[PDB]
Amino acid sequence: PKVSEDKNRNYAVVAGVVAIVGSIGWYLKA
Amino acid sequence: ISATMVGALLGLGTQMYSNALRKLPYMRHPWEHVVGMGLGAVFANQLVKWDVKLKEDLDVMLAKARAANERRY
Amino acid sequence: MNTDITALEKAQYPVVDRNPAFTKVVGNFSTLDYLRFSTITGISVTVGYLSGIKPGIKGPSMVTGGLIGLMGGFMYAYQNSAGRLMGFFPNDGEVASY
Amino acid sequence: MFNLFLAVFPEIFIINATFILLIHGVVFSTSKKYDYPPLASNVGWLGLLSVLITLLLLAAGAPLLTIAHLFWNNLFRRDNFTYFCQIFLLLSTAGTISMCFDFFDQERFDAFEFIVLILLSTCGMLFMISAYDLIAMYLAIELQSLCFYVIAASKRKSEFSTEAGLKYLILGAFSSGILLFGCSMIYGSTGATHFDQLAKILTGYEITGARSSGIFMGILFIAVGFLFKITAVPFHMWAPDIYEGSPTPVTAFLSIAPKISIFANILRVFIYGSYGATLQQIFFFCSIASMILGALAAMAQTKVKRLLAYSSIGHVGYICIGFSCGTIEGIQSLLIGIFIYALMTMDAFAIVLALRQTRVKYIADLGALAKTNPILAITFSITMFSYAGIPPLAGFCSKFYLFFAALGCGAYFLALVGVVTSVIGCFYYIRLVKRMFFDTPRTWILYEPMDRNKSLLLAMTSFFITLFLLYPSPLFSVTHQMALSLYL
Amino acid sequence: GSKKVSDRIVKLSAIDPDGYKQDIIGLSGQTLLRALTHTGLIDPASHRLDDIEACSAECEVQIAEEWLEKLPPRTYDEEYVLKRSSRSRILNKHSRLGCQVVLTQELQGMVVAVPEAKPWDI
Amino acid sequence: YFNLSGLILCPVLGSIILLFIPNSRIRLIRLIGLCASLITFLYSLVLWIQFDSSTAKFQFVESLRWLPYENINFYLGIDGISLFFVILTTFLIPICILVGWSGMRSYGKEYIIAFLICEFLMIAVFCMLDLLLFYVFFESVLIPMFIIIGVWGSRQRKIKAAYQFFLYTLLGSLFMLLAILLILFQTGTTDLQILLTTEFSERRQIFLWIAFFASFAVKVPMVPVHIWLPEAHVEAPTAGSVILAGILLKFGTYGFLRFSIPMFPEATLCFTPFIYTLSAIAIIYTSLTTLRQIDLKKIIAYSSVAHMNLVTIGMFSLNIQGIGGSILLMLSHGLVSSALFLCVGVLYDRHKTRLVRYYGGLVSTMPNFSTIFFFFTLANMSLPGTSSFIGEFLILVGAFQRNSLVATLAALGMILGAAYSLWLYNRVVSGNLKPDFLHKFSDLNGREVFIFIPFLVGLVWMGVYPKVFLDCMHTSVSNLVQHGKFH
Amino acid sequence: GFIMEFAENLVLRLMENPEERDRKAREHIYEMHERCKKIKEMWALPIR
Amino acid sequence: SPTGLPAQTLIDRYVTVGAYSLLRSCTIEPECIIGQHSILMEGSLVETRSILEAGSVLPPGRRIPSGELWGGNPARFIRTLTNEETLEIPKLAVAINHLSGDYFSEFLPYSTIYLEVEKFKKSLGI
Amino acid sequence: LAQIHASENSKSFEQIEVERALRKKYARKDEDYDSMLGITRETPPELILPDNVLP
Ligand SMILES: CCCCCCCCCCC(CCCCCCCCCC)(CO[C@H]1O[C@@H](CO)[C@H](O[C@@H]2O[C@@H](CO)[C@H](O)[C@@H](O)[C@@H]2O)[C@@H](O)[C@@H]1O)CO[C@H]1O[C@@H](CO)[C@H](O[C@@H]2O[C@@H](CO)[C@H](O)[C@@H](O)[C@@H]2O)[C@@H](O)[C@H]1O
Ligand SMILES: CCCCC/C=C/C/C=C/C/C=C/C/C=C/CCCC(=O)O[C@H](COC(=O)CCCCCCCCCCCCCCCCC)COP(=O)(O)O[C@H]1[C@H](O)[C@H](O)[C@@H](O)[C@H](O)[C@H]1O
Ligand SMILES: CCCCCCCCCCCCCCCCCC(=O)O[C@@H](COC(=O)CCCCCCCCCCCCCCC)COP(=O)(O)OCC[N+](C)(C)C
Ligand SMILES: CCCCCCCCCCCCCCCCCC(=O)O[C@@H](COC(=O)CCCCCCCCCCCCCCC)COP(=O)(O)OCC[N+](C)(C)C
Ligand SMILES: CCCCCCCCCCCCCCCCCCCC(=O)O[C@H](COC(=O)CCCCCCCCCCCCCC)COP(=O)(O)OCCN
Ligand SMILES: [Fe+3]
Repeated sequence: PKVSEDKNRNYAVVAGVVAIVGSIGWYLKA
Repeated sequence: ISATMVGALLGLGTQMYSNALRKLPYMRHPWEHVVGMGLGAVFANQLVKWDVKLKEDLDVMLAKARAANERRY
Repeated sequence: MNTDITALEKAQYPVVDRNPAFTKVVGNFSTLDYLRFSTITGISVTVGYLSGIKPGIKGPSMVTGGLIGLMGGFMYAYQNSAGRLMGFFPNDGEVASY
Repeated sequence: MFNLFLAVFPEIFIINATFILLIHGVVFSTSKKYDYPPLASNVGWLGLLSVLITLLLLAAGAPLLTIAHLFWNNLFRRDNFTYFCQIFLLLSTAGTISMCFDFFDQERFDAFEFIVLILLSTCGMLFMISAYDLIAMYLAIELQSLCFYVIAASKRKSEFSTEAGLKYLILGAFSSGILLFGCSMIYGSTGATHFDQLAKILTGYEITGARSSGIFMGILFIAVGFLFKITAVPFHMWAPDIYEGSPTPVTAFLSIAPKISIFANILRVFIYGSYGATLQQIFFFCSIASMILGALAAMAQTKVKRLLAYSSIGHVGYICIGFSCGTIEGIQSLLIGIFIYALMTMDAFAIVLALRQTRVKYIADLGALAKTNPILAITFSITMFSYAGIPPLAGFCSKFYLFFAALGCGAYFLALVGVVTSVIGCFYYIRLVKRMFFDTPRTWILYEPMDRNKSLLLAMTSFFITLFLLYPSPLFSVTHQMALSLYL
Repeated sequence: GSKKVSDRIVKLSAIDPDGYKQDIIGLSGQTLLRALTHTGLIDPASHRLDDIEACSAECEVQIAEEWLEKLPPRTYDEEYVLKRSSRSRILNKHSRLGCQVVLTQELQGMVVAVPEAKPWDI
Repeated sequence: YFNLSGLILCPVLGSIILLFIPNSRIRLIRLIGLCASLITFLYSLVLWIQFDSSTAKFQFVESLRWLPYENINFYLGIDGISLFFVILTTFLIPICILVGWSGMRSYGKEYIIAFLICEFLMIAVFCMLDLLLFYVFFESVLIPMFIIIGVWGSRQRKIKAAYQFFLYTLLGSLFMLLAILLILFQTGTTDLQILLTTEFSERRQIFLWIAFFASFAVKVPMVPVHIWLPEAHVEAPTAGSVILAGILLKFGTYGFLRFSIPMFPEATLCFTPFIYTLSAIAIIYTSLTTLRQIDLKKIIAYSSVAHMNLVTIGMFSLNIQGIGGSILLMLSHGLVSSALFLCVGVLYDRHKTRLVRYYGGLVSTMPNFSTIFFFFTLANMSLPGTSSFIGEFLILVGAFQRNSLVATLAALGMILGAAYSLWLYNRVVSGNLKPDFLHKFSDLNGREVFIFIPFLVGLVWMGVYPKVFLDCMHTSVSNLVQHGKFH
Repeated sequence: GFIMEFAENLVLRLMENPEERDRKAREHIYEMHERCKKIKEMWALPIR
Repeated sequence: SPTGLPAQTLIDRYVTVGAYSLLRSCTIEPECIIGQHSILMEGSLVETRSILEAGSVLPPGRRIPSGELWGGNPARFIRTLTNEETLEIPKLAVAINHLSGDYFSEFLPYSTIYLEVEKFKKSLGI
Repeated sequence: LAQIHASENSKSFEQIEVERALRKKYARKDEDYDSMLGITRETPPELILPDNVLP
C-alpha cells in the first residue's frame, strides 16, 4: 500500500492540481 | 452595503436555493456554499466595475453622436 | 494575395510591431500567458476525465478534452500576446524590451 | 497572413472543436472494447466546455475582431453591436446545453450528433450576426435552418417529432425561397448586395421623387421572409405544432437562440431599409396581429408547450412594437425586451424539463404542486408573473420601456392594443398559478427531483428575475450602447 | 353489514381492436377508465389524471347503442374532445370518454370497444 | 439616525430569515415573525418623534439610482400625510400575525412570508415620491393579496373571488401606466418635486386626470366599479381580509391626495361636480344595498364602501379642513373596519356560518365580545366622542362650505348608517338565544382580548384628542390646498 | 436626572437640521430639472 | 386477490398506518388513519376520510366505507365521523412527517463505519 | 421464492457493487440508437429473476 497503481487516474489528478495552481495564479498574477 | 456583502449573501442564498429546490436539506455541502459565496462576491464586484465602464464608454459615444447631429447647420 | 491588416479602433497603447510574425508572438509568451494557457488545458483535461466515467471511456475522453483545451488555451495565449504586440493592450513589458 | 484571422478567430475554434467532438464521438461510439457506450453525456459536457471556451475567447478579445476589417469587409463586418449580440447568443446556447443533460440519461436518448448539430447551428448563428451582406445572411440562415430541421425530428420512432420536423422543413424552405427571391430582385434592380453599397444608393431616395417597383417588392419579400422566420402573425402557420412535436430540449433552443440572430439580421437590414413606408407599417400591423392572436389563442390552450409557444408569439409581437418605432429608444426597448424574454424563456423551459421527468403533458398535471414541491411552485409562479408583466419583477421593465418607446413615436393605437393584450395574457398566466396553488384535485402526481444543472440555472434565473428592478442600470446602458452602435 | 368489497364490483366486456373479448372488473363509483386501467389494455401512464381538461381522446371508448340510454350524455366538452382530437372532425355518436363515465351498480355487463391506441408522448 | 431605509429593510430581513427555517420549528417561526413585525412598528413610531412638523419640504429622503442617466430613481420620503399611513400600516400587521396565531400549524411559514412581504411593500408605497416607482409598488401588492385570498381562503369559491380583485386592478393600473408614460415623455422625469412645477396644457390636463381616475376609482369603491370588494373580500382569511379594508383600500384614496390634487390643479376644479355626483349617490345606493344583506362579512365591507365614498367627497372639496378631516376619517376607518372584521371573524373561527340567521342572543353568553362589538359598532355608528365623528364632521364642513347640495346627501349617509349597523348589532348579539344551531360556544381568551386593546385606546385617543394628528400635518395640508393659484 | 433632560436633548438631536434639508431639496430640484432638459435633448436625437 | 382487483398494495397521501399493522395486498385511500394491531388482508379496501381503531382485524374482501369509524375483532361499525374531527387526519400526518424530518437530520450520509472497518481489519492480516 | 433472497443477501462487496453498476447501466432502454448502431443489448443473466417467481 504505497502507490496508487493506476496509470490513468494519476494524470487526471496532476492535471486537476495544475489547473488549480493556474487558477490561483491567474487570480493573483492578474 | 459594499457590493461584496450583497454578492456573498446572494451567492450563499442561490446556493441554498439550488440545494433545497431539489428537495435536499439546505446545508448539504458547505464547501460549495463557501465557493458560491466567493463566486457571488466576485460576480457582484465585476458587475459594478462593468457598469461603471459601460457608463463611461457610453457617455463618450453619446457625446460624439450629439456632436455629429449638431453639425447639421 | 493582397492583405491589409488595420484596426478601425486604433491601438490606445504604443503600437510597436504592427504586424508581428507567428513564431515571434509565440516566443513572446510571458509568464501570465503560459499560466493562462496551462489552466485552461488543466480544466479541459479534468472535465474530460470526470465526464467520461459513466460511458466507460476513462482515458480517451480525457485525451479528447486535452486536445480541445490545448487548442483553446494556445488560441487564447496567442490572442493575448498578439493583441499586446499590436499595441491595443496594456503592455508595460514590451516597450521595456524594445 | 495569420494575424488577419484574429477577427474570425473564435469561430475557427468552435468549428475545430465541433470537428474534434464529431471524430471522438464517432470513433468511440462503435468500438467493441467499450461495448458501444452511450457517449452522449460525455459529448454534451465537452461541447459545453467548448462553448464556454469560445465565449471566453470572444469576450476577452473585445479590442480584437476589428483588425484587417478592410480585408474582411466584403465578407462580414463585426462592429460593437455584433460583439454584444454574439456574447449573449453563446451564453444562451451554453445555458440550453447545460439544461439538456438530464434528458440524455433518464430519457435514455444517447445520440451524440445532437450536441454536434447544436454546435454547428451555433456557429451558423455566429456567422449570421456579423453577416454584412445579402449572401452571407442567406448562407448562415440556411446553415442554422438545416441543423434545426434535422434535430427537430431527432427522435425517429416517435410520431409527433417527425411530423413536426417535416412541417418545420416545409415552412422554412418556403420562407427561404421567398427571402431569396426578394434578395435577387433587389440585387437586379440596384446592382449591389453589400450593405455599405446598399445603404448608399437608396437611403437618400426611397419614394420621394419617384419609385421603382422591383426594389420595393424585394424589400417587402425580405420582410415577409424575416417575419416567417420569427413566426409573427399571420406568418405563423405551423409554429405551435413545431413546438409541440419537437423534443422539449430542442424547442428550448428553438425559441431563444434563433430569434436573437434573426432580430440582429433585421436590425442590420433596417440601417438600409430607410423607406419608412414599406418596413415600419408592415411590422406595425404584424405586431398588432401577433399580440391579438397570441393573447386570444393561449387562453384556450390546455397543454403546456402549446401555451409556451403562443406566449412566445405574443412576446414576439410586443418585441416588434419596439422595432416599429424606428428610433434609438425603440431599438433600445427592442434589445431589452429580447434579453428579458430570453432569460424568462430559459426559466420556463428549465421548469418544463424539470417536470419532464414524470411526463407532464397538460396544464392540470402540475396541480397541487404547492404542497409536494412548494419551492418549485413559487419559482414557477414567479416565472408566470414575470411573463404577465407584473410590476415588481423583471418582464415588467421590458414591457414598460417598450410601451414608452411606442408612445415616443406617437402610435397611440399600439398602446391600447398592448394594454388589452397584456391584461388578457395576464389572466391566462395567473390561470396556471390557480391550477397549482388554489385548486386541489383528488388525484396527485408526484415529480422526482432534478439535477444540479437545471437547479442551479433555475436559481440564478429566478434571482435575476425578482431582483432586477433594484439594479437595472447595466442592462440599460449596454442596450443603449448597442443601439447607438448600430449606426455609428 | 360486513361491507364486502364484492358488492360494488362491476364487470364489463372490453374488446381489443383485435376482436378478442375480455372480462374486466371494475368498481362502482369510480371512472370507467380506472376500471380499464387494472387490465392494462389502456396504458395507465397516458391518462394518469381524471380531469376533463386533461383529456385528449386518449381515453376514448366506443359504446354499443343499447348502453347509451342509461348514462348521462355529453354536456358541453365531452363532444368537443371527440370533435377536436380526432383524425376526422366529426362525432361518432357511438363513442364516449372513459374518463367521464362513472360506473354504477346497474351498469354491469356493459360492452366497451376500445379503439387503437393513439400516440400520446409529446 | 433612524432613517427610512431601515424601516423597509427590517421586514426584508424578517422574511429572509423565515425562508430558511424548517417547517417543524413552528415555535420559532411565529416568535421571530411577531418580533420582526413589532420591531418594525417601533421603528415606525420613533419616526413620529423626530418628524419635525414645521417644514413644507419632504422629510428624510433616500435616493437610489434606477436608470443609467439618473433620469428616474428610488426617492423615498414623507411630508405630512403618508407618515400616519406608514404608522398604521406598521401597526396593523402585528395584529394580523396575532389573530392568525392559534392556527399557524396548518398555515405554515408561508403565511408570515406573504404578510411581511406585503408589509414592507405597503411601507414602500406611502413613502415613495417618484411617480413611476409609486406605480411599481402600487401594483406590487397584487401578488401577496392574490396569494392570501387564494391559498388560505375560507370556502372553495375563492377561485372566482381573486380573479375579479386582480383583473379589475390590472385594467386601471395599465390605464394609469399610459398616463405615466405620457407625463414622462412630455416632462422628462417623474420626480414629484419637479413634476409638480411643470406648466401643463388644459386639454392634456383633463385626459391625464381621467387616466389617473381610471384606477383610483377602483381602489376607492365608486358607483361603476365596486363589485370586486364584497365578492373578493368576504372570501378571504380574517387575518388577510383585515387589510383589504385596512391598507389595500387606502391606496387610491390617498393616491388622489399625492398624485391628483396638486398634480392637476385646473382639472380637479373642472371635474369637481362629477366626483360629487358619483360619491353622493354612492353613499346612498351602497347603504341601501347594505340593508338587504344576510352575510356577516359583506355588511361591514359595504359600510366601508360607504365610508370611503364619504371621504372622497371631503377630499376633492379643497379646504384646509376638508383634507385634514379626510385623513382623520381614513385613519379612523382603518382602525374601526379592521376591528369590525376581527370581531366578525372571531365568530367564524368558532362556528363557521357567516350568517346572521344562525347568530342570535350572544349577550347572554360571551358578554365581553358583546361589549367590544357594541363599542366598535358605535364607532361605526358615527357617534361623537369616537375618532370617526371627528372624521366625517370635517368632511361635512368642507363640503357644505363649497356646495350646499352635496353636504345634505353626504349627511344622508350618516343618517342611513344607523339602519344597517345597529340592526346587525341587535340581530346578532342581542336577539333571542337559540340552542338548535349554536349548541356550544366560548368567549374571547387572552389573545383576542389583547388584540382589541390597541384598537380601543387608539380609537378613544384620536376621538377625544385628535389635536396631535392635526398638529403634525397642518403645514402639509396647507401646502397641498394652495397650489398652482396665488390668491 | 429627570425625563425632560433625557428626552428633550434626544429629540432635538434627532430633528437633524431643518434649514439644511430645505437647502438640499432646493439644489436637488435645480440639478434634476437641469438634467431633465439634457434627457429631453438625448431623446430628440434622430435614429439616423 | 380474492376480489379480482390487482393485488398491489398502494398507500395514498396523509395515511397513518400505526404500529404492528400487518398490511398485505390491501388498498388505502388518502386520509385513512389506521390504528395499532391492524391486520388488513388481501383485497381489503379502505375508503378515504375514514379512521380504523386499534386492534381492528378485517377478513379478505372486506371494505370500509367513506369517512366512518370502525374497529373490533371483525370489521364492525362504531360511529360516523364529525366534520371537526375528520380534518385532523392531515394535520396528524403532517406532524408525524415533521417528527420524521427531525430524526432525518440526525445522521449524515455515508456513515463512518468504513473507518472502523479498516481499523478492525488492521488488527490482523489484511 | 426464498432462494433469490438467500442469494442476494449473501453477495460479496466486490460483487454487489458490480451488480449495482450493471443495474444502473441497464435501468432504461433505447431502441432508436440500438437499432441505428446495429447492436442489441440483452440484460445480464445475473439481473434476471428465475421464471418460477414471476406471475
Ligand atoms: C441584484 C440584487 C440587487 C440587491 C441590491 C440592490 C442595491 C444596489 C446598490 C449596491 C451597490 C452594488 C451593486 C450590487 C449589484 C448586485 C449584483 C447581482 C449579482 C451578484 C452575484 C451599487 O451602489 C452604487 O453603485 C454605483 C455603480 O456605478 C452606482 O453609482 C453611480 O455610478 C455612476 C456610474 O457612472 C453614476 O454616474 C453615478 O450616478 C453614481 O455614482 C449606483 O449603482 C449606486 O450608487 C453598492 O455600491 C458599490 O458600487 C461602487 C460605488 O460605491 C463601489 O466600487 C467603487 O469602485 C470605484 C469606482 O467605481 C471607487 O473608486 C471605489 O471607491 C469603490 O470601491 C463599491 O465598493 C460599492 O460601493
Ligand atoms: C484543520 C484543517 C482545516 C481545513 C483544511 C482545509 C483544506 C482545504 C482542502 C481542499 C481540497 C480540495 C479538493 C478539491 C476537490 C475536488 C473534487 C474531487 C475530485 C475527485 O473526485 O477526486 C479524484 C478525481 O480527481 C480529478 O479528476 C480532479 C481533482 C483534482 C483536484 C485535487 C486537488 C487536491 C489538492 C488539495 C491540496 C492538498 C493539500 C493537502 C492538505 C493537507 C496537508 C497536511 C477521484 O476521481 P475518481 O474517478 O476516482 O472518482 C470521482 C468521484 O467519485 C466523483 O467525482 C464521481 O462520482 C466519479 O464519477 C469520479 O469523478
Ligand atoms: C495530433 C493530431 C491532432 C488531430 C487529432 C484529431 C483527433 C480527434 C479525436 C481525438 C481522439 C483521441 C483518441 C486518442 C486516445 C487513444 C487511447 C489513448 O491513447 O489513451 C489510452 C491511455 O491513456 C491514458 O492512460 C492517459 C491519457 C493521457 C492523458 C495525459 C494528459 C492529456 C494529454 C495532453 C494533450 C494530448 C496531446 C496529444 C499530442 C498533441 C487509453 O487507456 P485506457 O483505455 O483508459 O486503459 C485501459 C482500460 N482498460 C483497463 C479497461 C482496458
Ligand atoms: C358615544 C360613545 C361614547 C363612548 C362609548 C362608551 C359608552 C358606553 C357604551 C357601552 C355601554 C354598555 C353597553 C355594553 C353592552 C350591553 C349589552 C351587554 O353585552 O352587556 C354585557 C356588558 O355589560 C356592560 O354593560 C358593561 C359596561 C361597560 C362599559 C362601561 C364604560 C362606560 C363609560 C365609558 C365612557 C367613556 C368615558 C370617557 C373616556 C375619556 C354584560 O351585561 P350582563 O348584565 O352581564 O348581562 C348579560 C347576561 N349574562 C349575565 C347572562 C351574560
Ligand atoms: C443576477 C443576480 C442573480 C444571479 C446570482 C449569481 C450568483 C453567482 C453564481 C453562484 C454559483 C454557485 C455555484 C456553487 C458551486 C457549485 C459547483 C457544482 C458543480 C458541479 O457539481 O458539477 C456539475 C454540475 O454542473 C454545474 O453546476 C455547472 C453547470 C451549470 C450551468 C450554468 C450555465 C451558466 C452559463 C449560462 C448561464 C445563463 C446565462 C443567461 C444570460 C456536476 O453536478 P453533480 O456533481 O451534482 O453531479 C451530477 C448531478 N447531475
Ligand atoms: Fe380522458
